[PDB]
Amino acid sequence: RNQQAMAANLQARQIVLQQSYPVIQQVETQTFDPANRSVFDVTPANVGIVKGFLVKVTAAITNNHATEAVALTDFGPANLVQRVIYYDPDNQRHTETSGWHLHFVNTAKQGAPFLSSMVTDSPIKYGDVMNVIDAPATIAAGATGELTMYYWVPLAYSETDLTGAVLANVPQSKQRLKLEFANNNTAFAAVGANPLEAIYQGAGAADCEFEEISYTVYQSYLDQLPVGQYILPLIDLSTLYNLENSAQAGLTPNVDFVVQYANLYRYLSTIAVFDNGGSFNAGTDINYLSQRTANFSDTRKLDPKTWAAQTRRRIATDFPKGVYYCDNRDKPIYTLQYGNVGFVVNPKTVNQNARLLMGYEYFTSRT
Amino acid sequence: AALRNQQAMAANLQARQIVLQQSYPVIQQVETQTFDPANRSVFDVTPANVGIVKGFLVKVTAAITNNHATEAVALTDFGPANLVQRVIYYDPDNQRHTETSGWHLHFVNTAKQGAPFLSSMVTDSPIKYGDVMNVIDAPATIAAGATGELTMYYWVPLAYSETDLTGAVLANVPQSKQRLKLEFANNNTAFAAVGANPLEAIYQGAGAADCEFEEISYTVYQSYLDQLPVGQNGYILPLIDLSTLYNLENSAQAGLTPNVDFVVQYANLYRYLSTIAVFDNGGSFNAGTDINYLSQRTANFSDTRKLDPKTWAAQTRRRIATDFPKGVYYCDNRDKPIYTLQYGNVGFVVNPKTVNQNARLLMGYEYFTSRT
Amino acid sequence: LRNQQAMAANLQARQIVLQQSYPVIQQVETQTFDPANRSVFDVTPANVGIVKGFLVKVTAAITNNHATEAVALTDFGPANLVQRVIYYDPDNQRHTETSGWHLHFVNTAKQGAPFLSSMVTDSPIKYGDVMNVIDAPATIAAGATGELTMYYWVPLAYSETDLTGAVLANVPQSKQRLKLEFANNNTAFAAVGANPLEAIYQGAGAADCEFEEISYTVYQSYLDQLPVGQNGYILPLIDLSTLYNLENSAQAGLTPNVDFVVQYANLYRYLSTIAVFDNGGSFNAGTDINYLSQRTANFSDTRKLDPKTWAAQTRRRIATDFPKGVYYCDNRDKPIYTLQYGNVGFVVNPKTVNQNARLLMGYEYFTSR
Repeated sequence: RNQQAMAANLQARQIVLQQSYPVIQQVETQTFDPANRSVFDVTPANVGIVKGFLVKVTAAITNNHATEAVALTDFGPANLVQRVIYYDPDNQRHTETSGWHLHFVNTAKQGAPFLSSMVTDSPIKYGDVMNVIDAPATIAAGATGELTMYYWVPLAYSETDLTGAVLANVPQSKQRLKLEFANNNTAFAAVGANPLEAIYQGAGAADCEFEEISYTVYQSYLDQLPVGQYILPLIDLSTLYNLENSAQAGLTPNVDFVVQYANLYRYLSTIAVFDNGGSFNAGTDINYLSQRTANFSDTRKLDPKTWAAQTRRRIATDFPKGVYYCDNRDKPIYTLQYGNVGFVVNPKTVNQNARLLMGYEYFTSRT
Repeated sequence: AALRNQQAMAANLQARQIVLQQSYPVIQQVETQTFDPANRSVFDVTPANVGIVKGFLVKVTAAITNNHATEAVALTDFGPANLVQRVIYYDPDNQRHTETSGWHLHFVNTAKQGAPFLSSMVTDSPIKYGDVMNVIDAPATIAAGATGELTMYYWVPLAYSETDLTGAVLANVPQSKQRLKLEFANNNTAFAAVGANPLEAIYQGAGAADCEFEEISYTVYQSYLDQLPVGQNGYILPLIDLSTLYNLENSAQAGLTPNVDFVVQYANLYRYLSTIAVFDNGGSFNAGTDINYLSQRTANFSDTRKLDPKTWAAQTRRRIATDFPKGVYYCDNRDKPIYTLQYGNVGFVVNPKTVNQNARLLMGYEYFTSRT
Repeated sequence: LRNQQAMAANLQARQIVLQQSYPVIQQVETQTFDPANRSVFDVTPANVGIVKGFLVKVTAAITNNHATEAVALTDFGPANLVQRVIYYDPDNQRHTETSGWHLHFVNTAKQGAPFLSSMVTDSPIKYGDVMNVIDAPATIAAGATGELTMYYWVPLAYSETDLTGAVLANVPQSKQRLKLEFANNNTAFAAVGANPLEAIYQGAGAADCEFEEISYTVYQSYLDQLPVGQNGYILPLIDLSTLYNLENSAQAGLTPNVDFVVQYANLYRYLSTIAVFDNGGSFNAGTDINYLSQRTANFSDTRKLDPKTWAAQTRRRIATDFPKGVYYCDNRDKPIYTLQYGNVGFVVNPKTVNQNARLLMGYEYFTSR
């Protein structure tokens, strides 16, 4: 009955991918000073099957301190967008997460730092030519820096898997893409302050100001949808593919800190950021990390370097200090199919105000 | 009866499979030569007529001396990719396949590899991997009185890939030779004076007038399939594969005006897999700053990807893991080739922000087409 | 064609197993020791489900107790922390038996990039070498102590999705044996002028370098909750009865400008070949070689190429070059099988041959038990 439903969906998906034509087009641009406004509600266009949004973000920042500079934080330009929230034409919320978490998922799905330029020995002048994602390492006292950042906000899982896409052929009922940008308070961290959400940190932080930020949203969708008597993958279009994040506190030295997957959700990936009191360490404050089921079954209890080794196989490098990734794409964590599962971190040292920022990528049935 | 087609397709696929399973791949040298570009620079190579030919790997080396008393020269953006100026291939029936510039062929080699062709990636590995063998290499500058050594490789494709033989050539034994023509760089194309257009040059600088090749040398390796499988009906072969042309060609168009859409029409018949547009802004090559946007559209005013230069570059970063050189723009249509007939006329669009004198768009295309 | 049945069946059982079992990676052993006391260890894997391989983590602290002279990493560096590996399955059949450097080069070939490396990019976001997964200081100055980390994957199964070579460790009696021979104070340090092939550091202070200590941790990767069907467990019988092994050998007798041929044996389906030209302790970037090739019985070469062009094919495989004097050959799609087409040999025609020259060969292959 469902075995048949599954097959029909996949076939409709296949026909839709074969007959419709992919389009990516600008839906809105705005230039502004976050000192004036930092939250914008973009109204996507209602056209065919929407797969996602590519959001271009640029900014000019000035360090007016008399003598001190500021330097990029570990997340840097990824913190230009503080949060993103999307609602479909039914006002059903899909993704709702931080710019840094969205960016880390973009990297994970690309298999390499998102839209980066790889360095090679080629004498031909390939390289960072176009500065697609870019930000100066430091901004000296009295200097102005230019930054460029891109985020892909997904609806559909991928280019070929339309699970999570949105049918937006629904006139009168619009979608909504909420972008909440960085501002002078969030973007600059004083020495000693927590740099988690900031773009720059340093002794010149107090006198740093955005001169402006601008964004351009491009909506990617499928046009010329195939018609029989309309071919649509009904499971695909009624599943939500979402990203979300949360914070957890309560870490104690040498004790297993467990974060339950309160599932029914099919978790494709998990990111755990160990914000150790504003301190971000390269695994030295952790004994091990693991994923486990009640049955004390640790399917992957690993020391930090070996955990990182698994990630190097996924994105060809390490995520920034204190950021840990876990891929469960092929076999998504689904609790009422494996029984309560949890993500575990056993800290070796815990600073005051220590916490785990959890980011999840998952599928779930709509309505 | 459009079944005849889907029938022929299935048989072509079937045979391609059998041919790939049964035959055995060989790569062998067909010719090597060292010469002085002052004496000659155009060569016609006669490949061996054996089995099904997939392509040619062309190794080129050169020694260049900057004889200037005081000034240096530095690599242009294309650099060693300009060691071969033009490449043209003719099959045993004398039908032309690829006919393009060395730089265009190279950018396509890169596009198809998914990274700068034959480059050595840099990593944190303590083990001594790296640029050990200098496969594609050229000194960044050649000082006054110094001699630099360069190495460049080009893959001239007949077959689309190692597993897709569309475009491959049966070097039967028509007693009709194939021909691979190579027009190399020479002392008049390789060196650009300051202020001169660097497009086709290898080095540019104040010492350019006194630069010369000591020698250029090339080696052509032919890649083919041997031991072709025979059945009852005789030799089993994907006749659609073998009767299709997979070619690269380039062209030039002028007439750009600031803020006006400059449209290059795609021709009919051809199924365009990729498009490269080089904005030679009168000898100036800029990192997108002289362009408003680029697009692909249908006369039906429908742009399927009208994008600002940075967002266009972002798409390319997804394909080759980096940016192509300044002023070089890439467009991948591999999954759904541009085909005017299944879509109506289509054109590649560039709306320039600034246009210098003698501005032009150099177009490079990868496409499939029927022998008839 | 009654074999198409068996194969068709094997492939189906493979998919069911992959689809139904759940992957586990777990520590089976950890140990710290002083190479001065012992350097050979026999690890005993857990006998659970289908075993795919072992991830071996190795850390070491090396002290250069020399008065004034430093030492610098050799081309292989930390890849020589493990000198050799040998694996015996529950039926006492050996699988891999090779050098640590050969195993490491195969790990790289299979990943398609230097194994567990961190690629450098222009990203402003701080990705990079954050965790030093495989790491070793370029030099250890007189009086200093350096910390190294190395990882090796010992394969049983060919890949995550191809279980050819995997081991059913339900077979209880007879434990499996994972034997590891580590570097020690005699193999890790080469004096200037000495052959650096097996060493980790080479230099004027080598004679006074020593291991402060070495430590290792073996993680076993396997499939659990095997699917049970009508007539019992659903298993890919062809996969589980095929051996996927890496092995090394050495050959000498090279003469300038003469083809040196190393014959491939029959029965084995060789997936890859690695040839290291240890030219009397000197390792050159192709300049001591005229060409390399793979040749058939009587016919000619199917790959006679100059060293740079040979290196070009490798660049398409691992996105970079292997260290000096190390040559790779991928035959994964059409394995070399002498039964398929007469004896085949690997050929190296050397340009210059030093005293004590030799080719150190490394092979990856499939064979039935």
